[PDB]
Amino acid sequence: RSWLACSHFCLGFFFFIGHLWHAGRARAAAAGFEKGIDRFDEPVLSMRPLD
Amino acid sequence: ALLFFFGHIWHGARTIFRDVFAGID
Amino acid sequence: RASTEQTTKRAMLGLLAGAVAGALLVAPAEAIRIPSHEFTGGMVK
Amino acid sequence: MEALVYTFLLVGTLGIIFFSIFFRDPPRMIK
Amino acid sequence: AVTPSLKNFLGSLIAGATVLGGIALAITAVSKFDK
Amino acid sequence: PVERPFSDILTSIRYWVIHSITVPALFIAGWLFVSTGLAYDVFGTPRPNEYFTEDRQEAPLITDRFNALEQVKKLSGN
Amino acid sequence: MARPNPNKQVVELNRTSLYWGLLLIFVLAVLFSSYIFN
Amino acid sequence: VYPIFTVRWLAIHGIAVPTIFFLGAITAMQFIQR
Amino acid sequence: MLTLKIFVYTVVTFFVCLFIFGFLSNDPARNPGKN
Amino acid sequence: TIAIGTYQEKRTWFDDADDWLRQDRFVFVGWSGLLLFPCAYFALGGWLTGTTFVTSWYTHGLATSYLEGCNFLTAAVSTPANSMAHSLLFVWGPEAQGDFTRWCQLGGLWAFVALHGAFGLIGFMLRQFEIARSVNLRPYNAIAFSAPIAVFVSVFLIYPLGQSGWFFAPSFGVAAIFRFILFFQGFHNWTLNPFHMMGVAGVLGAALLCAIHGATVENTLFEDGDGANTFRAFNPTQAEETYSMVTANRFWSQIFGVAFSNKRWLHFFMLLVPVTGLWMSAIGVVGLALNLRAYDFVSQEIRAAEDPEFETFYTKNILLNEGIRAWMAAQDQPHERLVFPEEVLPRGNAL
Amino acid sequence: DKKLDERGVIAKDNSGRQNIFPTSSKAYYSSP
Amino acid sequence: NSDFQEPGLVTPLGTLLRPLNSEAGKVLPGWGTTVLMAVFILLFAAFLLIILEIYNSSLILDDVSMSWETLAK
Amino acid sequence: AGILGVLAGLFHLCVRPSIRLYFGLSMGSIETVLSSSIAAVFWAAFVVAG
Amino acid sequence: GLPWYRVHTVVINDPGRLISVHLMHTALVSGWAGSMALFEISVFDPSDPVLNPMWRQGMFVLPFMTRLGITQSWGGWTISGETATNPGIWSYEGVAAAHIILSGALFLASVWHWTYWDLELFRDPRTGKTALDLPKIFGIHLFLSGLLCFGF
Amino acid sequence: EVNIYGLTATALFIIIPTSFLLILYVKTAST
Amino acid sequence: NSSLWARFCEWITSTENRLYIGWFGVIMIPCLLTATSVFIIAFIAAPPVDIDGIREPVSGSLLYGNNIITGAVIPTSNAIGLHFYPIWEAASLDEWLYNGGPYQLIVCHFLLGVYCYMGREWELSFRLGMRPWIAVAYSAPVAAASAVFLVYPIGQGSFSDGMPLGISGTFNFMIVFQAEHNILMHPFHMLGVAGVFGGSLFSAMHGSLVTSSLIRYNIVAAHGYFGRLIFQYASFNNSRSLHFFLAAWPVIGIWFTALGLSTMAFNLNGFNFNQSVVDSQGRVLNTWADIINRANLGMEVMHERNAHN
Ligand code: CLA
Ligand code: CLA
Ligand code: CLA
Ligand code: CLA
Ligand SMILES: C=Cc1c(C)c2cc3nc(c4c5[nH]c(cc6nc(cc1[nH]2)C(C)=C6CC)c(C)c5C(=O)[C@@H]4C(=O)OC)[C@@H](CCC(=O)OC/C=C(\C)CCC[C@H](C)CCC[C@H](C)CCCC(C)C)[C@@H]3C
Ligand SMILES: CC(C)=CCC/C(C)=C/CC/C(C)=C/CC/C(C)=C/CC/C(C)=C/CC/C(C)=C/CC/C(C)=C/CC/C(C)=C/CC/C(C)=C/CC1=CC(=O)C(C)=C(C)C1=O
Ligand SMILES: CCCCCCCCCCCCCCCC(=O)OC[C@H](COP(=O)(O)OC[C@@H](O)CO)OC(=O)CCCCCCCCCCCCCCC
Ligand SMILES: CC1=C(/C=C/C(C)=C/C=C/C(C)=C/C=C/C=C(C)/C=C/C=C(C)/C=C/C2=C(C)CCCC2(C)C)C(C)(C)CCC1
Ligand SMILES: CC1=C(/C=C/C(C)=C/C=C/C(C)=C/C=C/C=C(C)/C=C/C=C(C)/C=C/C2=C(C)CCCC2(C)C)C(C)(C)CCC1
Ligand SMILES: [Fe+2]
Repeated sequence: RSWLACSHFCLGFFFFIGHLWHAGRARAAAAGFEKGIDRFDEPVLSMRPLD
Repeated sequence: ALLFFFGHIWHGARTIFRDVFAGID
Repeated sequence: RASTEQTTKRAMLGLLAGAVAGALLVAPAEAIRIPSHEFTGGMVK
Repeated sequence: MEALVYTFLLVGTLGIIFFSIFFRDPPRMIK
Repeated sequence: AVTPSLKNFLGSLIAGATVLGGIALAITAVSKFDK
Repeated sequence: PVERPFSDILTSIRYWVIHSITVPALFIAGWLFVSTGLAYDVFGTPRPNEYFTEDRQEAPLITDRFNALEQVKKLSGN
Repeated sequence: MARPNPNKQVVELNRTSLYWGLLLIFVLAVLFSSYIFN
Repeated sequence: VYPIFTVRWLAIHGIAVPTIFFLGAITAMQFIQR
Repeated sequence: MLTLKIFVYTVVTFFVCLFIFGFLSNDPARNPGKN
Repeated sequence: TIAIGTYQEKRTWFDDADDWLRQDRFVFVGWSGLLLFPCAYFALGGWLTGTTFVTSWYTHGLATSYLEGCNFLTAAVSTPANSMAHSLLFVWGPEAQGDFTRWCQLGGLWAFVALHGAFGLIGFMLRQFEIARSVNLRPYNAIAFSAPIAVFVSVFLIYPLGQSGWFFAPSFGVAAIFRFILFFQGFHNWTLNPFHMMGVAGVLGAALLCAIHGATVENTLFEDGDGANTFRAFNPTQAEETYSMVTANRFWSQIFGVAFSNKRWLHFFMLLVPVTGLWMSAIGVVGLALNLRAYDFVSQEIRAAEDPEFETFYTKNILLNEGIRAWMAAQDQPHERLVFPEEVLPRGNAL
Repeated sequence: DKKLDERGVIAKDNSGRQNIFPTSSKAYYSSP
Repeated sequence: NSDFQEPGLVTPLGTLLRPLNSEAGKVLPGWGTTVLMAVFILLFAAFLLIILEIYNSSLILDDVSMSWETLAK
Repeated sequence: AGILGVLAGLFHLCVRPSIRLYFGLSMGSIETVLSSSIAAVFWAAFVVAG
Repeated sequence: GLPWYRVHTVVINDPGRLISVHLMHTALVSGWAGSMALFEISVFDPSDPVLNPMWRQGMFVLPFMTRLGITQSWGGWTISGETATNPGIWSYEGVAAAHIILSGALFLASVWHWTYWDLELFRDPRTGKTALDLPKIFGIHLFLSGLLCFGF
Repeated sequence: EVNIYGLTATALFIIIPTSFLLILYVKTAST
Repeated sequence: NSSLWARFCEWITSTENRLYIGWFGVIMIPCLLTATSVFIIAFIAAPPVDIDGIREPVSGSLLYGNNIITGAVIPTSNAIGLHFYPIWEAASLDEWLYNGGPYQLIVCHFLLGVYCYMGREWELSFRLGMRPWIAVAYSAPVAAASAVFLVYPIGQGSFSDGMPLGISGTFNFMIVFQAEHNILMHPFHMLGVAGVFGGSLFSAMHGSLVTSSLIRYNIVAAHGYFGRLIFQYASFNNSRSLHFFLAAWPVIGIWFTALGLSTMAFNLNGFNFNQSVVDSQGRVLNTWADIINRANLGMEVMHERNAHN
């Protein structure tokens, strides 16, 4: 029981981390900025300052 | 004594590297 | 009493150890050194 | 008396944190 | 009198002098060879 | 004058000829150093049947600085 | 009263430095008050 | 490119030779009935 | 205390429903990229 | 007048030696090398030899060696016996009398490794200075290393010097260092010292800064590469920085409340936190060297003694320290010749 | 920014902050 | 500036001590007397080692007893 | 020590530093003397504490 | 606009202000010595010299005065537990007062040297710029220190 | 009123640095 | 477009707020505010809590004779175990205080708040065009807190084994945990220590090199220093690979130490080398592991009460 519990808790934690990673990447890629900021139209530069 | 060891290190570094710290020739 | 009980495994392990060590020591040193030639070969100090 | 001193120190730290968050000097140096 | 510990300490001084001289001679010989 | 690359030595024949015959010598030297029991004598490590002496049945204690040599000689059983 | 000294600069402390100093002193007081009072 | 017995040679060997010797010693230690 | 339990349940349900309907209100379409 | 510049005189042996030392090869020797490479080398060698052949049977009553059947975690180079209070344990000294085997048995290998390692640390710091001077850079790495060298000096030389001898210095091993840690917890209440608290804050904050900076830099990168992998979209000869400082500043100003706006200040903060933490830890251990420990909280002790029906976590920690000391002293300090009967050993059910 | 002046003050050193450095005196042999 | 912004104040003690702070920057050619400095540094290191070992009981001499008991002479 | 000091002082009044030492230790700057003095008081502090 | 930690570097060139600053530091340390002497003398309890010595009462600067020959006091007592009849000029109180007077004199000298910072003594004859002949200054100071050590 | 000297130490340590920093900030802000 | 719901959504998701809220925000903010309010109130004026469930309360509030170092919020009574213990399920408010409910309240709300904080990090990164992997970096401290506060009590079987919300409480938790499981010899805690120390090392050294390089070159000039200082030429020549390594070292270390804590919760253990060296005749030769075991045994004997009235 100890072996099963430890192993599967570790696997579940790592797979939750994997969900975080892949969900973030998928949403970013769908948005169109999975490779980085454009450097020509930074969205931050198009916002009011002193957030 | 330990604090002054650190002080010695810092001041010796700022002596030997005077030109670099001052950004001159 | 303490004394080794294996007779001929020493040579068999030593041959493999030397053969592996030669390559494993030459290769990473090459990989690290080539950039050292590149850096100290015209833009140094 | 000690409890009052501890509470005052903690409240002061929280107030400093709040002021730093909200009343900071604007970062126009790079923005 | 020259106690054994004093003799050993003097021998240590001699040995350390020998080591420093060895390092100095090594650097001197190689530097002269290369320049 | 340029400190030859490692690739050149890797393909060299003299380097391999020397090392394939010299490295096993060192490995066998270490094996014999441990096997023949010279390590125990050189470094003073007691053998598994010498930890407890006939007269002593507990861990040794030096309890002496300027005569520590004789103390260790007696405690080790030599 | 002899001649103005050319080596006369002025210390300057922006707001971030003020906040850092206040936080440092207050946090050190928090850490060490229990020990000072025993 | 030709000369040997350089600083690199000494640096490599000083840490290589004892390493092989100690690996042999430890491998011998492994086979002790104790 | 039934009143406290009911109040806490109401608050939690309100917040959770707000959250769920927030992420259902076409979240992926509100980003600074155009795609 | 007869003026002069720099290097307008005849050459000397020093010039040839300096030219040879400061060449461009795989390993930069420099002058500091003459102090660093030998010393450090021996240190490592010592430790390895120490962890492979020699034994601590006659010093601690322990068996710590691969030849005696120990792991990598349990092997160590144990400190000399408490009888050799502060003797430097030269091979030629009055203790070893020139005998190498008895020198190893007496524990002199620990002193060998410690002293040669201290001088190796000095040589490494001088090497950092020399490299920085050779490449015309400010030597902040020298200060960043002034931190660990201070920690080492404190723990491994000032603590044993203030105590009864080298016996209580850390022994070079994994389980040995764990024993050192538990010994401090039991005997000094080192966790309750404000200076270890400052050091813990410094170290954990340094880890936090490292992680946050890496994540922020890797997640505000500029898209200057067609491929889906962003590592090849960069070369060392770039003009502009590879990450958007404005975006990172806004992100960490809207998530956390405050954010950096200056690369120099950010990286100097990263340099500053660990150095300050470790220096505070060093000061605390210097205090401990004289048994000036933060242990009492006298008011709590008085209140606990007055009425048994008053228990705080501090009192439980004090009881745990009592247990640690009582159950460890029997074997951790063999020179005391302590025989605690089971009756007097502290126990929880006796409270 | 160079020319730290005879007083050693540099308006913006490599750190970007004002600082003051000692004025090293050059060496001669005899002098007048 | 002219003469570093006009000459400084003159005092009798200033004129008396002026010679001691006039030849600033004067140096000898070559290495001068650095070898003597090295010799004296080595001798001083030996002296420090001797006293350290005497005070560390790593060098026992006949005359010295190295304990509080020497306070009774 | 006293006597030696005197003698040493005399030497340092009558013998100028070598140019190589003058530039190596930057004897023209007032900060090198500060570093050396900090080191000296550092050493004295350990000696007296011990 | 110097930072708070680079402030005193404003004295890194002109020797007169450096002398004034060093005089102020010397005055502060001497005043501390005198003040601690007075405080400990006020707190010291000399009745019992066997079971209540200096080191048991937390005295810090008193033992350093006693180590060199200061024993008596103007209160009539002695560090020995006996009683002093002619304490003389050199007692604990006398030493403390002397240190305080020296602190004040050094303070006045410091303010003077701060006011009259520009002195011809600090300008070398050639190049007419501020400079200190550090090797010769060190020679003079070492000569004086050795003389005082030998005298002591 | 317990540990009067401790209270005095804490008050001074909180006041003197705080007053110094505030005075410096006010002095520089006039620029 | 002008609907009230649309305006509320726009305000919640607006990037013009001084502090971004988002939907993770609307969830967390009440949670963390409740947690901090209850934590402050209990830390200042909470009555003693019966941690062990043997009618021997432990005081942890400032009013009840404590200071900042020794104060804490005591975990729930061992009698409750893992049972859900809100205010409305206790017989009376005094009993709720006595058993230790505020700890459960604070820990639950805090865990939810930190999870939603991890969510809103990603949410703002998405609304700003940033890449989304800062939540992955933050998952390490979140994982460690989750372990210490929820997974250890789950495996052990009671909330009384969770870390007290205090300083001396934290030290007591560590000492007991070492006594019971021998954490120091577990490889995962070793990896965590390596991660923390290496993160400190890399932060200090990266700061040193960058500060040195930054003049009035950021990677091509400083790399000459590091390439020869400790060898390793062309080890990290990219400003991107280096920063990814910085991000990866401590995060992985803390992930491993959190997993180790959870496994110890389900109680495998750290290593155990007790009596691992024996001479001929079978006598036991002590190693440093044996001394560590003696310290652990002393700690354990002090931790257990057994005799409880
Ligand atoms: C069925 C599940 C699944 C699937 C199909 C994928 C598929 C993919 N992933 Mg994802 N991923 C998953 C689970 C999954 N992953 C989980 C659970 C995690 C959390 C760790 C990740 C984390 C992750 C990252 C961070 C990245 C990917 C990437 C990728 C892509 C390339 C594969 C790769 O990494 O190269 C082959 C993989 C390797 C060479 C790595 C082998 C060495 C591993 C790390 C150690 C070996 C296992 C070890 C013994 C166990 C230690 C833990 C133990 C205690 C259990 C591919 C689309 C990469 C990509 O390009 O994204 C688009 C990328 O950057 N994934
Ligand atoms: C002989 C001793 C000596 C002397 C003359 C100097 C002189 C100097 N140092 Mg050095 N230093 C010393 C010892 C000394 N230092 C030691 C022991 C250390 C180790 C901690 C340092 C570390 C150090 C650093 C890191 C730096 C200097 C700098 C400076 C210059 C500006 C002074 C300053 O910091 O602003 C004035 C500072 C303040 C007004 C702040 C004071 C607040 C302190 C921290 C707390 C209060 C102290 C307390 C009242 C008195 C303590 C007494 C104790 C010493 C016994 C100046 C040339 C700076 C410089 O020019 O470099 C660019 C600089 O960056 N020093
Ligand atoms: C630069 C490299 C270096 C450095 C810094 C050290 C430093 C040290 N070693 Mg290591 N060692 C080295 C190289 C080095 N060693 C090498 C290459 C070897 C192999 C041969 C060793 C082998 C070794 C062993 C086996 C031992 C040490 C020990 C020591 C320590 C004692 C030092 C001592 O008393 O020596 C002597 C120091 C001097 C002689 C100082 C120089 C003084 C000169 C000679 C003055 C001469 C002037 C004049 C003629 C003297 C007049 C007096 C009288 C003759 C009239 C010290 C930490 C010992 C130790 O403490 O271990 C625990 C020890 O046991 N070392
Ligand atoms: C959250 C938990 C935590 C954390 C983060 C820390 C953090 C720290 N503790 Mg610990 N501690 C804790 C809990 C904790 N403590 C508890 C609960 C106890 C029980 C009381 C202790 C007991 C304790 C003791 C007893 C000591 C510390 C010390 C320290 C500091 C270590 C500094 C350092 O790197 O030294 C290690 C680094 C060095 C010694 C520098 C030497 C590095 C050399 C030059 C490298 C050698 C080259 C090498 C061969 C290269 C190989 C590399 C290879 C490994 C990859 C640091 C502030 C130590 C300290 O700093 O005190 C001053 C110390 O002595 N702590
Ligand atoms: C576990 C703690 C720890 C270790 C092991 C460590 C190790 C190292 N850091 C170095 C550097 C640094 N560390 C730095 C900051 C920090 N370093 C820290 C913590 C550590 N740093 C912390 C907390 C900080 C923040 C202040 C900086 C800023 C630097 C560097 O610049 C330098 C570097 O370039 O890193 C890449 C290297 C120094 C090489 C050396 O020893 O020179 C050669 C000298 C030698 C070998 C003599 C040492 C001999 C020792 C004392 C004797 C014992 C040796 C045995 C193997 C001991 C084994 C002990 C057992 C318990 C295993 C080395 C890789
Ligand atoms: C009733 C109540 C209130 C209860 C309270 C009870 C209680 C327990 C009180 C707490 C007591 C308390 C305060 C204890 C702590 C005391 C303590 C030990 C103090 C240590 C003090 C000290 C001097 C230590 C020395 C070491 C030291 C200096 C450590 C500093 C630690 C530190 C501040 C670390 C940094 C932390 C941090 C969160 C940094 C994040 C920075 C950040 C936002 C960067 C983001 C960022 C990254 C980029 O990469 C870029 C590019 C940009 C742009 C950018 O922005
Ligand atoms: C000249 C040295 C050449 C290298 C010798 C071999 C080195 C390897 C030694 C391995 C251990 C073997 C036992 C040797 C030890 C040994 O057998 O010593 C014995 C020797 C003489 O002692 P005796 O045996 O005569 O004493 C017997 C009785 O009379 C004792 O009371 O001691 C010495 O004279 C000093 C020797 C130093 C040898 C170490 C050399 C390094 C010295 C430190 C260098 C410092 C440099 C500082 C630079 C700043
Ligand atoms: C004697 C002596 C000396 C010297 C010494 C020396 C110098 C030494 C050296 C030494 C050395 C130099 C050693 C080395 C060693 C090494 C080793 C011992 C290694 C090991 C390794 C291992 C064990 C590995 C493992 C692994 C890997 C990494 C791969 C695969 C995986 C594994 C994990 C398996 C003198 C005379 C001065 C003095 C006295 C003492
Ligand atoms: C806290 C502490 C510290 C420090 C401290 C200090 C640094 C102090 C100082 C103090 C001081 C520094 C003091 C001083 C005092 C002074 C005085 C008290 C003076 C007086 C004077 C007078 C009284 C005068 C008078 C006069 C004059 C002016 C001259 C003329 C005549 C007459 C007489 C009028 C530390 C951090 C280490 C830590 C521990 C503790
Ligand atoms: Fe960076």
